[PDB]
Amino acid sequence: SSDRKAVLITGASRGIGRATAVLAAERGWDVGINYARDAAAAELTAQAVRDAGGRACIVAGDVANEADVVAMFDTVAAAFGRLDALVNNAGIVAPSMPLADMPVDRLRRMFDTNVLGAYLCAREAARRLSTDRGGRGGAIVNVSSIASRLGSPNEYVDYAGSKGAVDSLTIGLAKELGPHGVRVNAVRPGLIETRLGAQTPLGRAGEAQEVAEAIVWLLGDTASYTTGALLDVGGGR
Amino acid sequence: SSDRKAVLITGASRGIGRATAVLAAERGWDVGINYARDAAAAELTAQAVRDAGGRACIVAGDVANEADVVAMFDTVAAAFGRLDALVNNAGIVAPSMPLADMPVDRLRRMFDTNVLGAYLCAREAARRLSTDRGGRGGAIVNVSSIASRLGSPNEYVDYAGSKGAVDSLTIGLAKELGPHGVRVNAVRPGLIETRLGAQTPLGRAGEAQEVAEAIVWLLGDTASYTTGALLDVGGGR
Amino acid sequence: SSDRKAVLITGASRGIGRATAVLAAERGWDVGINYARDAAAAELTAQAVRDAGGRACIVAGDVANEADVVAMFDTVAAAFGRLDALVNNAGIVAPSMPLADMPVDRLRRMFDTNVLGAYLCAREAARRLSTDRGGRGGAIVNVSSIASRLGSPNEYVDYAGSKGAVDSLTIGLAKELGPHGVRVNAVRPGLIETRLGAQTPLGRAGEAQEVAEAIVWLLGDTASYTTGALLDVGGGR
Amino acid sequence: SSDRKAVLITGASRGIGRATAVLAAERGWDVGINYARDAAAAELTAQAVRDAGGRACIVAGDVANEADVVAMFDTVAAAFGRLDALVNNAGIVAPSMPLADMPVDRLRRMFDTNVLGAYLCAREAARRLSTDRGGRGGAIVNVSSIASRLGSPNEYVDYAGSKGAVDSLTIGLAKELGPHGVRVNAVRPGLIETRLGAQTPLGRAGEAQEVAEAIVWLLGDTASYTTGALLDVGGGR
Repeated sequence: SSDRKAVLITGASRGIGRATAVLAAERGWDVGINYARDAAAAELTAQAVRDAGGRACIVAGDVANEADVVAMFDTVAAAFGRLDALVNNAGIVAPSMPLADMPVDRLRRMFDTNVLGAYLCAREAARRLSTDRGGRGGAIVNVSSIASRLGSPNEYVDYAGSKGAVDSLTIGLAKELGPHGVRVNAVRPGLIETRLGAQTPLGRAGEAQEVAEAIVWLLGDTASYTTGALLDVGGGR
Repeated sequence: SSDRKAVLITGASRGIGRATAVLAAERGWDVGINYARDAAAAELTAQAVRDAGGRACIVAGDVANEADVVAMFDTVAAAFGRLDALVNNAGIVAPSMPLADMPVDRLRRMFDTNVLGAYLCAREAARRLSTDRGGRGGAIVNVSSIASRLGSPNEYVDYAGSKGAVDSLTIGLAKELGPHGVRVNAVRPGLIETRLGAQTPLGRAGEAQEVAEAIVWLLGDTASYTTGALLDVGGGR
Repeated sequence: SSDRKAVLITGASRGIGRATAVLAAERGWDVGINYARDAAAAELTAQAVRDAGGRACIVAGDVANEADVVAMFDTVAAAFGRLDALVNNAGIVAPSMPLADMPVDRLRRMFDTNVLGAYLCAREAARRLSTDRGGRGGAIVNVSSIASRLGSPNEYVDYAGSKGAVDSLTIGLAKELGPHGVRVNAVRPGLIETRLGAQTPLGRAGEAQEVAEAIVWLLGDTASYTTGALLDVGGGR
Repeated sequence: SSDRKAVLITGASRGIGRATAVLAAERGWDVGINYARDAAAAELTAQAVRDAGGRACIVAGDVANEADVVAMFDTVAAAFGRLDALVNNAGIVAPSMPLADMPVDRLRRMFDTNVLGAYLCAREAARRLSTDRGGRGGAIVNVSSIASRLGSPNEYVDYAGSKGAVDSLTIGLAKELGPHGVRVNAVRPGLIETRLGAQTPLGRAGEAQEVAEAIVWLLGDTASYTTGALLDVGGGR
């Protein structure tokens, strides 16, 4: 017996993912903490979840790999006996450069992680949360970026495109899953601390917590008529 | 002495405005309740604010009239000894028709209320909340509509344009006021109860409360890196 | 007898309006040249239309004034015996400043010209071009601005809002008038010559002619499935 | 010796690609016609190019395969002795269904073709057209879809995302390549003939030619200040 809802967060070992995990716990959720390689960081996130009063379940996996994604969801469901939500947050680290200089391996990693991975995880949430497929309803939040509308020229135009895909996914899947009890929204963070931040209207980089607040709001019941939204959290940029 | 912040809400006698007033009170705010003509409804909103634990100040005025707007803000400041926020919500009621059939008096009322009025109130908030003009910082939320992106053809294409102006105001003023301690966001409600609602992905019209939740979130401190956002609350449409 | 189509252009005495008039003439149109005060400049535009092979009809009027707008359209129809199109281009000149400093008279002029005026002219085109109201079909192009998405903070946030209204008008009216043989699109020019221009990706301000090209394309038959579009002409900004 | 510019069009064997090839030829271009499998259809497009007065070069290749993309560009350059433009148009055919039912192989094909392929081809155009990398400048047009903003729920939400990526690519790459003499734009076609078309404001599906007109305009010199644009060609939807 537990009246806490369960959220699976991808890329939850650091940054926005970690803050979201901890905040969701403070707000009454149990949390599946997915990570790719940094298991020690994931365990620190889990301890922070537990300290905040939540159950935590750590789960390794490549979001681009179908078998890993099915196992991730299966694992969280095993642990908590339920699944109520997904936060799509996994990303990659890549160097700043123009498209012309980017090698194909980097492009593939960017799209496989940010596009295919977000689709596979959203697909699994669709299968498991939709009321027409046996689920109890729920919410998905996709983490996008202001890069989707700004383009990250000379830096990460591939990342920019990947988040454009996430924005479009959000709009379409919200429509698709609305009749089946599942809301789908996105946050579009700007510059978030881990000197451009200083050039934004609020005059600073954002804190991961500040993005987490937006995520956890969109996951909760007070957001009940909010689906298909794209919520910029970028300091006015 | 009061640690409650003060928000002036325009068109607060009914609907989204009323729900926002009541919810803001439940969440620790005192509320200036502006109305155009329906004083009895405004007084009912005030009683609901007071019942929720807030101070309420009722204030009549045409948002399109500069003298009324200055008096509205002056009045709330008198009552509470402070101003922390504005919700731009005042609107008009107009019949459904194509642009070709709309009389000029209706067009003028639509734009004077939804465009000029929103600008005059935002201007006053800018004068009074900005840290560079003696204020303590704060937040503005503009109530827009999904009509800004859908166009309300054969119904209210003038209303649609007015909310397009509000979306653009939001973006620009967020940038303009960010360095001066003031966040500016908008909610874009869809169909909100006072049979199209049934054709939205969530399969129903929204409740005013559901929009109020989004407004009050954007007004509060957990939205601290969120400015310039346009937050759809339209059930997936 | 004339196989040339007729376009009424508002604010056609200078800049984008003038270039559009001249280019439309080069491309086979006759042109109504509306102006507010600068009759000498309008006459120079007319001579350029005539030199390019078109008939020209000069017509004074405030687009914000219903009687002037009805007379403008009546006049062009008298001159050419037909009306096929409208370019909504009239604007105002205003100084750069934050909203907080703008006087109410400036705000009113901005909105009356850019919002009410665009609606009254679009309304008249709707009445006269729509096939269900006796017209032969046609096209409307609204001149908006990239300011609608950028916000012109600390400069012209009122102008920004006005063009946000124009973008929304475009979307809605396109839907509304599609079944009645009338396409409606907008161009969103960036910095256009009459040192920010130097900071755009193409590294310069645009020429009025360059915007005129986009306008005249959207007016012509090769744009036959293009309606509701918002066409940025801003050098990548 | 030839004063005709050269454009490489991906997926040029049928539909929008074919119409663009033929129209570009009518308007003074030589054309590289890329195809994946349907060589007979590509040859028919080539004959239509030649009949219109252009040189044609047919070139097989998977846009998702780096070696094929480099060979495609190398081949066109060999044939014509120059490269001036790219139209990114290659796509896949997939059945209509909700995301939950889509198999992973279909998702991969969609993204590899519409996202990775568009990036690899755009990357090659960046390498070859940019003035800072030895090229003579030029233009890229990406073929997107109104699906990027509508989401294609219950049909092709993966395709929708892929075109969201293309829209973001367009914005970013326009900024990135503006200083190096290359414009980058997108067309977003709606329903285009190869009963939803009947429900659009213009009351019909569009013709491939109608999209080709928009593409060829964006490729030409009269579009000289137009870059980063997203040009809807969807009948008002």
